[PDB]
Amino acid sequence: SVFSERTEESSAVQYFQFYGYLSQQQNMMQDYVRTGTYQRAILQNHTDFKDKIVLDVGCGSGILSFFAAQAGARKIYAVEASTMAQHAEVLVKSNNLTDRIVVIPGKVEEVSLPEQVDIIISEPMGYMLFNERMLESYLHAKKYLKPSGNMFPTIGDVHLAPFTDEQLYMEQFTKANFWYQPSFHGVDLSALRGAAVDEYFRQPVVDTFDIRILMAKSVKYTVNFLEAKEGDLHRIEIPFKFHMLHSGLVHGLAFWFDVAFIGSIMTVWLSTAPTEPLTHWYQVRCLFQSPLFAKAGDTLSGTCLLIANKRQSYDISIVAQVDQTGSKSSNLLDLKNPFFRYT
Amino acid sequence: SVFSERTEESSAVQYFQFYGYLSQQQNMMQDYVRTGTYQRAILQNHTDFKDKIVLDVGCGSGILSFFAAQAGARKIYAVEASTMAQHAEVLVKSNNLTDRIVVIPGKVEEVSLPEQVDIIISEPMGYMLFNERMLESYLHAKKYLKPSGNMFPTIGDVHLAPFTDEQLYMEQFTKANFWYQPSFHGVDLSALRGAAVDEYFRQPVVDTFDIRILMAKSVKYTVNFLEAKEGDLHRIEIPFKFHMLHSGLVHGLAFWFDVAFIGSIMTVWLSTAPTEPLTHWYQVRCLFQSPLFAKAGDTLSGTCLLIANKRQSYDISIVAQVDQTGSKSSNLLDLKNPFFRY
Amino acid sequence: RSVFSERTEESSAVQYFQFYGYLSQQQNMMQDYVRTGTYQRAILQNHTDFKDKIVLDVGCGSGILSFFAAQAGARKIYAVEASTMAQHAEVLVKSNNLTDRIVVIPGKVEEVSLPEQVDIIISEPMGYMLFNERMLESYLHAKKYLKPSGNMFPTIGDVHLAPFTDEQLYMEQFTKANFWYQPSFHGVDLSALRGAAVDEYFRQPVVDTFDIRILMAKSVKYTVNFLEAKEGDLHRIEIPFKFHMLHSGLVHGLAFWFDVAFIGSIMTVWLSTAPTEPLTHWYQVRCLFQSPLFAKAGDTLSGTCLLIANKRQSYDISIVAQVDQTGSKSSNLLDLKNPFFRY
Amino acid sequence: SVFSERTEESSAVQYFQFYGYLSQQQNMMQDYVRTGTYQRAILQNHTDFKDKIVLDVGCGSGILSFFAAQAGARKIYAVEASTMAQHAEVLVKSNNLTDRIVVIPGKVEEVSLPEQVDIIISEPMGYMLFNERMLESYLHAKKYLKPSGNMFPTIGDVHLAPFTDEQLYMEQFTKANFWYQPSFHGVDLSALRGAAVDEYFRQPVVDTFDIRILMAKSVKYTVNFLEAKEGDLHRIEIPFKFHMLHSGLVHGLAFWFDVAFIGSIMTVWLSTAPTEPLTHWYQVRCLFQSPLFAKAGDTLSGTCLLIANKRQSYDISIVAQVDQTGSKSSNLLDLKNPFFRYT
Amino acid sequence: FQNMPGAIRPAAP
Amino acid sequence: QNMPGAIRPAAP
Amino acid sequence: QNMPGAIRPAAP
Amino acid sequence: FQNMPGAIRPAAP
Ligand SMILES: *CCC[C@H]1O[C@@H](n2cnc3c(N)ncnc32)[C@H](O)[C@@H]1O
Ligand SMILES: *CCC[C@H]1O[C@@H](n2cnc3c(N)ncnc32)[C@H](O)[C@@H]1O
Ligand SMILES: *CCC[C@H]1O[C@@H](n2cnc3c(N)ncnc32)[C@H](O)[C@@H]1O
Ligand SMILES: *CCC[C@H]1O[C@@H](n2cnc3c(N)ncnc32)[C@H](O)[C@@H]1O
Repeated sequence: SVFSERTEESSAVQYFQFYGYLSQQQNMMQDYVRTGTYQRAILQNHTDFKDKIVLDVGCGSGILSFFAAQAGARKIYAVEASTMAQHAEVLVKSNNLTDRIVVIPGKVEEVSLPEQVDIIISEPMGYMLFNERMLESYLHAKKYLKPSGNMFPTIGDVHLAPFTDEQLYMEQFTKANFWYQPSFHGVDLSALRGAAVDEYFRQPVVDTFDIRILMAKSVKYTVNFLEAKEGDLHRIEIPFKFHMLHSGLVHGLAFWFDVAFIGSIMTVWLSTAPTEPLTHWYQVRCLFQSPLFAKAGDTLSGTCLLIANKRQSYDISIVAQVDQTGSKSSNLLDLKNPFFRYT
Repeated sequence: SVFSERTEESSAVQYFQFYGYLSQQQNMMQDYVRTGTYQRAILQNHTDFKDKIVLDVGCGSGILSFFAAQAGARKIYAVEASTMAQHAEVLVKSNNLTDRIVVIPGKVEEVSLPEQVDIIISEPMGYMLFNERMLESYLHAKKYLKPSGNMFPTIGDVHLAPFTDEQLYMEQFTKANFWYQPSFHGVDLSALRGAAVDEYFRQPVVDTFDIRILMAKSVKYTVNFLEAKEGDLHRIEIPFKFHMLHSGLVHGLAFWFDVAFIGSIMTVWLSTAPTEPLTHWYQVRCLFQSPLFAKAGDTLSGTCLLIANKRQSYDISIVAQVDQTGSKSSNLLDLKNPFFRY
Repeated sequence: RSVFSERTEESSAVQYFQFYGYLSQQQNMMQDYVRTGTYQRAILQNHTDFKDKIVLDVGCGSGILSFFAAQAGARKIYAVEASTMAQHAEVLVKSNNLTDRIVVIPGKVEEVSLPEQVDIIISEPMGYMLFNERMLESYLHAKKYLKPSGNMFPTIGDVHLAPFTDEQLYMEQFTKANFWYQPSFHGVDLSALRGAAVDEYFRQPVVDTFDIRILMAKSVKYTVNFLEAKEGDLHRIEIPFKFHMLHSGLVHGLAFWFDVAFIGSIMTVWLSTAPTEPLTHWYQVRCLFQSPLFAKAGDTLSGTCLLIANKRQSYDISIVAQVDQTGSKSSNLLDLKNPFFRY
Repeated sequence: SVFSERTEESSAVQYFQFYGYLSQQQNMMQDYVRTGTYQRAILQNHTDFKDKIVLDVGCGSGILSFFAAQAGARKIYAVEASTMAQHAEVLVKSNNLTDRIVVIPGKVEEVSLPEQVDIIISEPMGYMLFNERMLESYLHAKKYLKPSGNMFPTIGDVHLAPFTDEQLYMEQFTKANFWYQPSFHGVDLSALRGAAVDEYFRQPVVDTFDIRILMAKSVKYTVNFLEAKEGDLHRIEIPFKFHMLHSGLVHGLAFWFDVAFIGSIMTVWLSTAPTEPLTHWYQVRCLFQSPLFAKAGDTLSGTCLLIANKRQSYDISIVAQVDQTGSKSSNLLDLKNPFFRYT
Repeated sequence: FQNMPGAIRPAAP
Repeated sequence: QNMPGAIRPAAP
Repeated sequence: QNMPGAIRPAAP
Repeated sequence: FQNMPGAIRPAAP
């Protein structure tokens, strides 16, 4: 299947094992921003659900399907590939909704759905939006969508902005300099110091930060879920040219994302920006290998190139340059294995 | 191979991916109790290494091989299955020890060695001692051990004692009670509270605690590495009969372990007991879903059954009973998926 | 057949009046200096409402309020008391040389015969949470003896309800119920009754005081005007509420207290049991939710408190509360007659 | 029935409502002295139960019946008059014991059993043993006992001893002296002081004490449940002739009780004595209206007369004199309404 | 005490 | 302190 | 520092 | 973090 062809089996085993835990459902459900916003988007656009056929891709415990039922949906197909599907079926029965919600265990790329649907709902966002490659499963489900059907969320914006964080940058060398000693219990560790450094710089940093470290307005890369094909997410090239609002050393790029639920009655926004209340997605920062000095009014231009891999994630290639000085840096990071730095 | 037959492929990928990270070598190396105690056992038993042939099973960055080299070994075969073997080879060259340390990349169950060895060294202890199923690899390596060859560590002691900790119990119970809500955003979750309690209490709790929570003297279960066979660790049965020293609620059993390096000059002990300085193994506690009330002088009897699984860990079965009242508790725990509380 | 016996199980009435036959219980109420001092203030500062007037004292106990009416210059005071405390009141009337002004009439006010209509009725008809004891109905029933121009002391009653957060109280009760979760109590599985035990414990309203900082929204007020109300008005008391949450957090229940006002000709005097005021022997009353509701500041918590009078001289309490923004709903039923005295 | 002819309906209603609470089952069950000893008495005499027919009188939640089953009983009839019978039925089902335990809701004086039994088990002890008059129901149940049958408990001992407690005695006048003031808010209360004193002295005191307050060896009054008849408990005369071990003022008599389970294998004792671990029965002290001075070696003779009443308790009449001096004191107490003094 | 069925008014503080 | 209706004392 | 199987971060 | 799959050795203290 499409999912098997793009995913190493060992990554998939561990991925769905994670999502088999009720504690992980609980983690996401207790994110009031996440859960409350989805609920508001669905209920405030009840006309998009009233008497409609709905597909819920990756339903977990089924909360979004219950929200679609609260909004008057006629029939809701909930697809979930982890063992959480069995727990969802328990919730459907205990909530007396077996007539309206059908739980279908399995991957959306492999299950058979008997009907075309009026609207697809899902929470396919990983950290930095694209991790997990669940957006491609969400887009793949459009084979079940009627023409002129809708998608909730309807669009995803990923935002990129340059940041300055001297302490974060220097922390990488303080940790790697553990290896720069000539007699650790009589052993010279120095020869591995460079490898230690490279290892830390390949890790994106998942945590939050003060918005005052941002040095330019973000650049936005929009994915329109109604228009896009899943092939669009295999290679994502995000050009940027930041107009620097502050002067100082740029140590890397900071990432967050928004999604919009574009309903017939209103549009509702779920945001993970650092200007908004913190969510379980936090934000993500990728360091440059070397900082770039940029005066306010200079332009920082480059590309962030996301290349999907068979570990349900992306390799991140960042190149950046201060146009007015020609100073360049880059880095190559493994999104699958970030450093969770939040305290 | 023996390793392949007993291990899910996807568990091994993730397992050895973890050990390929230099930051994880740093993590264990910076445990000074751990590294310093290993160095002391080897150097103070330098006679067990002087001009000896050595096998280092799971050498990581090779630190134990360097200790064997400092203690006078003639040749050390350092076997490591993760990509860390490449970094160990770098360190051997930079420390000018190529004539004495030979890194053999691979699984100890699969590689060939040129000759039998006088002594095997390794750090096979996971948390609760048995996690990782590395003790079996360690014992498997005895096929390369000469008759009357030694092993460092030589024996491993598991200790289990009943504990009382209302706070820990109610912390985990509260988490599970999320699934007791009848109207979470209007949705009845209570049908899953049973399953939630099961899931949360399958998780051993890795952290440290004050010794004052122990309600009886520990029972010891010993694995003699010089004698044990691989198959002795597939199904480990640990009976216990605690004599309760204090009255109160028994919320579970606490676990720790000591290993001894029984060398020719002295025995050196590496302990993870809550009475000793803290290590990166901490201690491990297994909770009962409902605690048992016991009076001082009562006996708590039962069996802890460790059954090895294909994910390089153990399914833990604990059955416990207050003999005087017949109050029983049974729990199944997934050693692979703990809750790191520290 | 008397109005009292028609609405009261005799078994309840025997126990009820036995309690009030004890001098130790009169001392308990009399030593509440806020209670006794406020009643005396309300009567003496409105002495013109009593000077040369005919007074009815309903449920006079040992007679203290009748003595206050006498100090204010009442011409005649009929003091009705159904417990054996009436005989002790007679002793105090004689030893205080007030036989010419205070006439004790033993019995229930629904059953005695008063010699004449009165200018003013005084009473202490307030139980905990105001409504317990159903003495308010006896107070209103006594208006058959009140002149058209008459007054009531107290004149009105205000019940306040506000949502509260108190994790400690909630877990204290839930911990007791959890005894019945044990699967092997002396080898016996009790867990089949855990549901019944939770229901039983959370059926008890909690009588104690608390810090006002546990209140999460301004209180709602329900007013009973004793001059206007009729007995039958108190058979079914419906208190809708719509709280505007001032703080985020878990709503563990509703907290109750009451004020009464003595609306005299000279001034109005208030007797408050509010948690912002000095503590009385009524304390305050909290009704817990079996599962607390999560609410954000700015959300609205709406529902109704329904009190159904029962034959045990108390009310069956039904509380239904809903977080409007999320549809998180909690329904509870409490037995006001059998509270947990926690203080 | 025998029960209704000796019990006022209002007493019975409140009595069985108290026992309808799971919280009150739990209160007794958590008394480990009480529950553990019953389990030890039954299990250590397993041959009195193996393959036998048992009757459990006043079984509450049924725990004694589950102990009889643990001991191997073939058929247990468990009789309980409160609504707790419904919960016992749930427990019998959930413990998969419906084949062996049959719950019979009702008063043991009114139900029908299908056959005679080999042994009766019960907890008929109230505080001071005799409160609740449940011993009569236990003795009444012997109409279902086979000629050779046994009873668990088999006998009960009540112990009486004189005590000195100057502070407990003076406490009564401190409390009553509330009424001895000439102007409580302008009212002379002093005429009720004597009645208040009488009220306090009529209350048995339920709490524990140091055994050093006892001034003579205890006298023992024994009820043999195998031989006694219901009527023997309507009038209980306990003569005493204490030989004083210490000189001092005797302020009253202290009461406690032991029961013995006399089995084929061994006798097990459940003691509420002040020399033993405290139980929920505590101990019971009855004050004298006036203390009696006794020298060590003097004799304190008298009688404690317990007269059963229709409130499922006893009127207590105690008369005592110091033989060497003629100094005499008495008291009349209402066992149904004790003062709980334990803190 | 969890249940005082006969206590009509709470004990004063 | 008084225990009106409490047939058995609260356990200790 | 290395949390290989944590797909979603733990909520704050 | 309630579930740290892949963390084989606990983080040092
Ligand atoms: C962040 C949301 C993850 C959520 O979706 C499920 N999931 C992931 N990939 C899936 C495919 N291909 N089909 C069905 N469900 C799928 C995860 O298991 C989790 O519940
Ligand atoms: C606790 C440290 C274990 C250590 O040993 C390595 N390891 C694990 N399993 C192995 C087999 N079968 N052969 C060789 N090395 C092996 C881990 O990678 C880690 O470094
Ligand atoms: C809160 C104090 C109430 C007080 O009034 C007496 N009482 C209660 N109900 C009564 C009726 N129906 N008639 C007369 N007195 C009545 C209580 O005994 C108590 O003293
Ligand atoms: C001390 C506990 C008494 C226990 O027995 C029940 N009870 C009391 N009187 C009873 C009669 N006559 N028949 C059956 N059960 C009876 C109490 O309800 C309590 O459970």
